Amino acid sequence: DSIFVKLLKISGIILKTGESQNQLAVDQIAFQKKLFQTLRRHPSYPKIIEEFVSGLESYIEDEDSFRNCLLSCERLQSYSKSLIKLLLGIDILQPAIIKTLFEKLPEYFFENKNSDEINIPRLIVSQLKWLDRVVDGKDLTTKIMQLISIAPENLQHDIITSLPEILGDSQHADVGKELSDLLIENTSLTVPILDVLSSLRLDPNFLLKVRQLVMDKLSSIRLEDLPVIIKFILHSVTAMDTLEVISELREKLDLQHCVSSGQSCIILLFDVIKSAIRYEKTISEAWIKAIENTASVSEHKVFDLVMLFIIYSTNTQTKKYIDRVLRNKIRSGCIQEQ
Amino acid sequence: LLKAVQPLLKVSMSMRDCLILVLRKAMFANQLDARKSAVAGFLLLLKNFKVLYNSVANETFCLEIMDSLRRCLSQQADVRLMLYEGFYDVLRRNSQLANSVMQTLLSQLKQFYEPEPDLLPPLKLEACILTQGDQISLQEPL
Amino acid sequence: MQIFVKTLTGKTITLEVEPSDTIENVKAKIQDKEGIPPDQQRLIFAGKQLEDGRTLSDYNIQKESTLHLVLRLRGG
Repeated sequence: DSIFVKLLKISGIILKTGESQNQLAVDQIAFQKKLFQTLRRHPSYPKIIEEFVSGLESYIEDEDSFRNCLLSCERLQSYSKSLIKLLLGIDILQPAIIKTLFEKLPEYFFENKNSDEINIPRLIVSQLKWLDRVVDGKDLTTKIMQLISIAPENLQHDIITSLPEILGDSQHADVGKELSDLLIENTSLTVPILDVLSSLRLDPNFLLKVRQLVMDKLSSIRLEDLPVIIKFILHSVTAMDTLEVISELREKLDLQHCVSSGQSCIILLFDVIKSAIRYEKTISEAWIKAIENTASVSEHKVFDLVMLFIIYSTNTQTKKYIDRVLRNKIRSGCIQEQ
Repeated sequence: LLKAVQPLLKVSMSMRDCLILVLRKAMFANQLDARKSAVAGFLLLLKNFKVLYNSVANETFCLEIMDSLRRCLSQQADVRLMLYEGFYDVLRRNSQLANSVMQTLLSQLKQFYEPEPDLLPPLKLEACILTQGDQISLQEPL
Repeated sequence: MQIFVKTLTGKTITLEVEPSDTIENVKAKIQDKEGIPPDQQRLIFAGKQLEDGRTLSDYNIQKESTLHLVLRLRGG
């Protein structure tokens, strides 16, 4: 009866009641291009999109029909993306869809995991992930940051952890600053912001600043946080700041005050360090050359044995250098039985 | 390595849908090599994965990848330039993508072409320069 | 009974499973309630990676235990 449901029927998707996954008569690309060219050929072309989103928003006021609109489409010719996700690929509908999608989300902050234990905020933010085009950067940026501001803790944690796949290249460093605005606000939200700043695109000066803000407070960190922190530290090293950050890291790391979750998180930390030394020689070679430069003091610790075994196992071209360093270290009265 | 592998991907299907997943998740990386590795993989899959298995299972499948390639044209200059140099070989080895590929270029032209006569610079060169924080970069090598 | 699964980024979810349940049942439940595919999951308990075919009884998993989830690729 509405223009929305009728144009969905013409474009080749059947809109059902709300209890099972919605069918799809044609291919996703064919449906998208047909809906696009049918909105193009209709008169009052800049104004029909308002009637479209009005019909959509009046349809999705029911929770079950909206939940079916968030779920995977049934493919006759067998699973595909959601109808919101398919409409999100079309550029003329996209900003109004983002507006209405960000509009009604604070209604669902407290009615979480209702019937079949799906998080409707998590579903509506997974409608945003792996977008091919973002038509407007700055409006989506301010909307997502105000959503992170107003949301309760665990839901906004999901919004943070999903930020690298959402945002386009024109809006990294802006969210580079504003995430650091949230970083000084709470100590409970250090680690997803640190993983996001490890995974976004940032300029190295800001990365140096936030690395210093991590590195001053390294002793106030329980072991659970220690992988995603140290990964961030081994992917913020410059070509000139190698030995300094490696020496500071090898000084500050205890691995004893933290010591069933502990052993598992230790294995995760050493996985992280293997991944960091695998493909960047500038950290492995500087770690080996930062061990023999602490041959003076006989008080070096358990870490410098395990790390020599790790770099000896992982990297093959540094085997002879590790062998020579171990021989010249053991002949110096250093590493022994104890 | 992806030139070598692909006789697996003509045979296999699970490995093909593993690769596309890797490449699509690789486009959203931060390290520089990952973007250009993803475009190299996408262009190879466009290139040798049909002439035009079932043909109906290819003409949509490249039209999936092609939509993913409209991410890369939004990204930085080197990732664009690999597409601009690759599309000619894609058209040569895969003819029926032509009606899509030219459209992918033509809309890409329309952000920089001012199609009104008697305005004397016919190209928008002030949008092909990215300036922020006194860092000046070329993007979209027109 | 109730166990916990902790991600790398520190998000904890609660899983209602029995020791008769296999590991791929836990992976399918994580896929149902978090959206992460079961091919991308990699579970760690007591510094041991949990294999696919075994059960919760094979690795001494009792209630209120914490597994660790590592993704094979980033953000899924």
